[PDB]
Order: sequence, then C-alpha cells, then structure tokens
Amino acid sequence: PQITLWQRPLVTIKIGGQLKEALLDTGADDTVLEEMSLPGRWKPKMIGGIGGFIKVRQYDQILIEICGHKAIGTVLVGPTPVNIIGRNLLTQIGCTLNF
Amino acid sequence: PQITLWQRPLVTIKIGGQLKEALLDTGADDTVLEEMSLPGRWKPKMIGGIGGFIKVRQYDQILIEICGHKAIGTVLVGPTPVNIIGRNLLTQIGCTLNF
Ligand SMILES: COc1ccc(S(=O)(=O)N(CC(C)C)C[C@@H](O)[C@H](Cc2ccc(F)cc2)NC(=O)O[C@H]2CCO[C@H]3OCC[C@H]32)cc1
Repeated sequence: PQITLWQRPLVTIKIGGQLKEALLDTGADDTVLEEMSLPGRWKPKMIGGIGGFIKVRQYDQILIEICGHKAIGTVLVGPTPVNIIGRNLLTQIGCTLNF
Repeated sequence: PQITLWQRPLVTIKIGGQLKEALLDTGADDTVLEEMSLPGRWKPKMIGGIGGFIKVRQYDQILIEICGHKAIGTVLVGPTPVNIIGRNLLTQIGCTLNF
C-alpha cells in the first residue's frame, strides 16, 4: 500500500499470537513494543529517545506480521508510550519514503 | 526522491538562514529541532516521547526548505537529541510511505 501522512501511519501487526496496532516509524532505528508477554530468552537493554532513556527487554529472531508482510528480527519490549515499528523491520517489508 | 530505510533518512534543511541535517520521521506528529536561534515570538510547550517529556519553544509559521522543497508551519525548538521533521511538514512536501 501507499500511505500518506495526514494521520499517524498505524498498521495492524500479529506478534506472539497477539494482535496489536503499531506506528510505522522511519525515525526509529529499532522496533519497540509496549509491555507484552513474549516467550523465550531476552537481554536487558537501554534505549534513548526525546525525553531520556527507558529500560527494555531485547528479544532476537522474533516473527512479526506487519500489515500482512512477515518479518523476523529484534523486538524491544518496555515502557514505550506507543508501539513502534522501526527501520530494522521496515526494510524487511520493503518500506520506502517517497516525495 | 525515493528513500529506502537501510540507513537513517536524513535530509539537508535550511531554516532561519542556517543549514542543518534532519531525520524524516513518520513517527513524529510535530517537527522538533535542536537548540537554535530563531527570530520570532514563541510559546512554551511540553512534548512527550519514549523517555518522558521535554520543554520546547513553539514557533508558528516558520519557513523550512526540506531537500529543496519549501514548507511553512510549526517548529518546536528544544533539547531533542536529533533534528526531526514531523508529519506536519512531511505532508506539505508530499512525503508518503510505500510498501
Ligand atoms: C534505536 O531504536 C530506537 C527506536 C525508537 C526511538 S524513539 O525515541 O521512539 N524515536 C526516535 C526520535 C527521537 C529520533 C522515534 C520517533 O518516531 C518517536 C516515536 C514516538 C511516538 C509517540 C510516542 F509517544 C513516543 C515515541 N517520536 C516522538 O518522540 O514524538 C514526539 C515528538 C514529535 O511529536 C510528537 O509525535 C508523537 C509524540 C511527540 C529511539 C531509538
């Protein structure tokens, strides 16, 4: 699909058997999801944004279906205010910016 | 231009007579620039991101040339770690997401 930006670019994702809404975020290097139950091992990490830093759990090789496109990669889980699909996954679904 | 997302989508902007680099950020509602000297009057504001909130100065009706495209609108100035072009200006230069 082609998505204009008059509204937030939200998509429906399926991850860990659950359905969520997430922002397609070209400004985010990594993918960061609100607290949720994800299976398996993880490593603690700290990531920085506009207001400071948050502690997240880093999960590798996680499968996500983003608007019907499958991708596998790192997903950070923690106290983000919004679910964010970052560039590590946007590249896998072939997402580009155009103007 | 079409921009893929294997690297940060940075562009050159001209604002208030100065040249800067800024991130095209579909995840950002508003445009937020690192501390810089802008001429006009302003209004204090607070904005929230992944790690909390920052205090910014709001400047309205600011002209920005973004990769050679002109736009006029609200620019926030304050302690953001990176210059962000948000959707309020991305729409004016016709920027879209495609996958
Ligand atoms: C290494 O991996 C990372 C992955 C993500 C982030 S990051 O902090 O999330 N960030 C990076 C920016 C600062 C370069 C992505 C950005 O898109 C963010 C995404 C987001 C959206 C909504 C939120 F509530 C919180 C975060 N935008 C945002 O801070 O927005 C503020 C200001 C603009 O205007 C408004 O827009 C919405 C809120 C206001 C860092 C590292």
